[PDB]
Amino acid sequence: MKKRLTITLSESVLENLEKMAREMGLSKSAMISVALENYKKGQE
Amino acid sequence: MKKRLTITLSESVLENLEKMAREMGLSKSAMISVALENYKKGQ
Amino acid sequence: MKKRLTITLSESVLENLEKMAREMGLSKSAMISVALENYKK
Amino acid sequence: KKRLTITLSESVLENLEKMAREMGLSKSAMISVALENYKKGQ
Amino acid sequence: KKRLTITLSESVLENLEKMAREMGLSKSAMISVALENYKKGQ
Amino acid sequence: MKKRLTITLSESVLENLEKMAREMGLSKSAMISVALENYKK
Amino acid sequence: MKKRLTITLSESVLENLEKMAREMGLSKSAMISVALENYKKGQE
Amino acid sequence: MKKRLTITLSESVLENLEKMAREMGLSKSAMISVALENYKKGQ
Amino acid sequence: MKKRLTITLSESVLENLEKMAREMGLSKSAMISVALENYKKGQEK
Amino acid sequence: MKKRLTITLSESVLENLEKMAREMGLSKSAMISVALENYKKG
Amino acid sequence: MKKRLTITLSESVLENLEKMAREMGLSKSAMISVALENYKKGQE
Amino acid sequence: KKRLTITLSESVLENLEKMAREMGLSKSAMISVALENYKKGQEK
Amino acid sequence: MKKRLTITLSESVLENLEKMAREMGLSKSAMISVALENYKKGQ
Amino acid sequence: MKKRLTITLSESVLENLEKMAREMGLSKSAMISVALENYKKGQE
Amino acid sequence: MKKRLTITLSESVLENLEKMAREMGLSKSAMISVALENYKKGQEK
Amino acid sequence: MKKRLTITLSESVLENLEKMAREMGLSKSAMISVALENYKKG
Amino acid sequence: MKKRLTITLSESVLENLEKMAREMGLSKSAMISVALENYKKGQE
Amino acid sequence: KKRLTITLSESVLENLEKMAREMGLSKSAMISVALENYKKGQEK
Amino acid sequence: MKKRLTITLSESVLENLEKMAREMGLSKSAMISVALENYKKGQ
Amino acid sequence: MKKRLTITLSESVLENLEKMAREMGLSKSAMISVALENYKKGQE
DNA sequence: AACCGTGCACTCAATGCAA
DNA sequence: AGATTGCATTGAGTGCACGG
DNA sequence: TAACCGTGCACTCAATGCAATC
DNA sequence: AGATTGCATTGAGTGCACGGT
DNA sequence: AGATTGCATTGAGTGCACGGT
DNA sequence: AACCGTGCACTCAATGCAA
DNA sequence: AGATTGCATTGAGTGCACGG
DNA sequence: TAACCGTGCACTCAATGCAATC
DNA sequence: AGATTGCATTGAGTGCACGGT
DNA sequence: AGATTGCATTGAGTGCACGGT
Repeated sequence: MKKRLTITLSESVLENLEKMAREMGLSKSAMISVALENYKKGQE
Repeated sequence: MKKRLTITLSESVLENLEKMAREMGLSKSAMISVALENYKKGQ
Repeated sequence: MKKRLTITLSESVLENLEKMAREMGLSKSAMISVALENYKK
Repeated sequence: KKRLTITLSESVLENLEKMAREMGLSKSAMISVALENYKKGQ
Repeated sequence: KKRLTITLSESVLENLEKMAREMGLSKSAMISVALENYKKGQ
Repeated sequence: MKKRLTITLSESVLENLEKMAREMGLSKSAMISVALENYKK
Repeated sequence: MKKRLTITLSESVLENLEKMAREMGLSKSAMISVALENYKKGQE
Repeated sequence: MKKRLTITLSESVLENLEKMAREMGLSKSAMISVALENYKKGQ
Repeated sequence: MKKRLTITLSESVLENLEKMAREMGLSKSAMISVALENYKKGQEK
Repeated sequence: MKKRLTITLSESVLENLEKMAREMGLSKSAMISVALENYKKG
Repeated sequence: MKKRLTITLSESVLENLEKMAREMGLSKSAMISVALENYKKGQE
Repeated sequence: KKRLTITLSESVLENLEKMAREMGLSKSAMISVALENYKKGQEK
Repeated sequence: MKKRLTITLSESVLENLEKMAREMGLSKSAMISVALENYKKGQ
Repeated sequence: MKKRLTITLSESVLENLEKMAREMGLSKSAMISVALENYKKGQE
Repeated sequence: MKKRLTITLSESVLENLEKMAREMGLSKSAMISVALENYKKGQEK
Repeated sequence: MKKRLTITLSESVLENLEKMAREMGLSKSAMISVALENYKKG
Repeated sequence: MKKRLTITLSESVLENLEKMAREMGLSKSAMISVALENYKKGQE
Repeated sequence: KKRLTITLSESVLENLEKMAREMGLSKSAMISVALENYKKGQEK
Repeated sequence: MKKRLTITLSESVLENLEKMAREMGLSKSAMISVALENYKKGQ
Repeated sequence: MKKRLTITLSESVLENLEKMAREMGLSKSAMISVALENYKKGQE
């Protein structure tokens, strides 16, 4: 299914994330997943 | 700062993350951070 | 541009909503948006 | 009957009013429907 | 918004209120839905 | 016993209704009844 | 599909039909179809 | 009285009617009338 | 076409006929036809 | 009393009547009277 | 199985027969059977 | 003393023979009897 | 066997017999057979 | 002067006649007259 | 485990490093790791 | 000036670094400086 | 393909070489190639 | 007059030979030249 | 061929040569080859 | 008393030397002194 | 097409007569 | 002294099967 | 025999097809 | 869109009464 | 017998109940 | 694991000398 | 009266390949 | 040579797993 | 139902400075 | 920047806009 994990981010990055999530209407977890997916997509 | 937080991900994503991080010699957190900054640049 | 609007839902639905959104890591607005788009079949 | 205010992309919104109008439903109803219905898909 | 009054067997009626209640819809809405939906079956 | 009730429908729907009933040789009440029963799937 | 036809009934029968239809929420045509179907069903 | 009126039926029903009437040596109208009275008796 | 024939009935019968047909909204001929079908079918197979 | 009347029957029923009458040894009029009486009690 | 036979009757009886048959809408043969049958039921 | 021919159900016939034999009468007589009796019954 | 035998009767009776026999369309012999069987049945 | 007549009967009937005659102490002729008288009186 | 090593950098470089890492919210080591991967991959296949 | 600093690298990257350095005939520190500079302009 | 060769340098030059290599973080071999290459670009 | 051995890209090597041949110098000399020039360039 | 030949120079010049050659780590011969090629290139 | 020295050059270089010497009307020795002088003055 | 009306034929029932 | 029977006559009781 | 039955003369109204309007 | 009805046709439903059997 | 509506209330959506067909 | 440092070996470049 | 050359000496310029 | 590099001693804080509450 | 966070662990990220080449 | 709500209106369903997180 799906699991959980704990991380650490620079206040700046957290801030920005918090920002991006809020604006895209996503949870922090979501946003991250999206970024991840998108990041990888653009890697191969 | 250096803030902490906990997230929830799809095994798939998680595993891929695990993979990407391992490959680039980065921690999960770092890999996330890159992705993020990266994502933001290029939106 | 992004328009705002006020609506009313049965406590029942609201909750559901609240729940679905929570699970899919979506905001209530997003959740609705999604359901809407999806719903057009 | 709980109230709440949301935000939608004009595109979505218009589509909504459209759908609602066609099915002769209020926007709130239309939503309630879509929501309950989505509950049955993915 | 046209108005009209109808007649239903208690069984049907109750079922209705039920359905409406569950889907958080007015009876009129519930009906509108069923009607539009039926339009898509037989 | 047979209960009565008053409702409101968009001119659009009403007409449709009126039409469907007419075609199936049903009264507006019957038509609804039908759609209702049927609709519970 | 379905066709049309013209008939003649005794005022009494018409009356009653009109009555039965009204009460069952059917058109005269419907009612008749029902009666027919039902009648036949109970014939074989 | 002896009132007239026009109805609409499904080819199937119609044809069956045609059949039932023909069999019982009755006109469509009559066959209808029977059916009706019959139906009413037994509801 | 439609075959015709003439018969005789006890007033009693006749009257009943008149009545039965009247009630079911059928002609005497029809009424007779039904009765007959009905009769046979009830002594059918 | 005992009156007379003229009717019309479809060849099919007529013949059938003819048969029936002949088999039970009755007149067509009698045959019909029977049928009618019987029908009545049916 | 239906069988046949020839008999003799006194004009009077024959006549009466013809008469009763006529009135009751029966064949002479039928009339006789009725009579016979009814006669039989006679006892017991 | 007129003659005539009739048709009867084997059953009927059968019983006729029976009755006749029993009463020591001819079938013709037997019948006559039946008829006469039948008739007598339809009076005051 | 249809045995035969001869008897004697009161003119009165004979006549009556002739009468009844003629009325019921039976031979004197049969008329008699009838009466006899008849008389017997009632013991 | 008290008329004679010759007849024919079924052995059975005859038989029974002689029976009833013997038992009643009546001649065959008498027995018959009785029965006839009796038969008649009834009928009336 | 995680291998360690020490290096030397022109203040210029160093500073930029400090900056780049700071901005992307990564450690100097990470920053370096990325740069390297990035570098190679861009001179990859 | 020109300062020093201690870092940590995953065997995989390290070895890779080692290779790269050797191939281009540079020191690991140089190799890294290059990579960094390059990265910057990327 | 990478090839090898042995050369001779004046202590002075050798030293300087060693020095420039050191400062620029290059191998002597690399340093030389740079030099060579750069030297070449020299004309035109 | 110290000696030492190096490694060069065939390309580099190749051009070295070329330049040397052209300038009538040994590869060692050639290089010396290059180095010295390289250096001179990194001054005031 | 690495042809050989003998020349005569100003003590002054010779010394300078010795100098430059020693500075650039080249043989007098090579030093000379350099200068020559060099002089030529500028026509 | 105006020093002598013996050297070696690549046929090509020599060749060109004789060339330039001939054209400039200078002895090989002279030509060389010129080039050297020239080379130096430049460098400075 | 399924019964009925009747003439051709035959044998026994239905009675008158008398030793 | 009616009743049993053989001798004699012909009408009753039915089959059969062609026409209606 | 006298009483039913079979039909041809005679007439209305039922039994339906059509189709412009609602 | 089925349902109402007037226009139009002819066959169904019976009365009646001379011949027939 | 249900359907159609104007009066009326409160959270378009329904209850009520006098006329209609 | 891919370059570098050097001793064993060889031939020609790099010069001094002088007829 | 520098310059061409043969005669002589040994350090420059490189290969090769075992150890680091 | 003199200048870099490789590491072991030493310490903080990042990088995550857990899980009672919201 | 994921998201917040305090409790708890240890490995990641660097400073520093003696030997080495 | 969006979300949460009390004020306000009219045909529960929405618009508005001052505070919150």
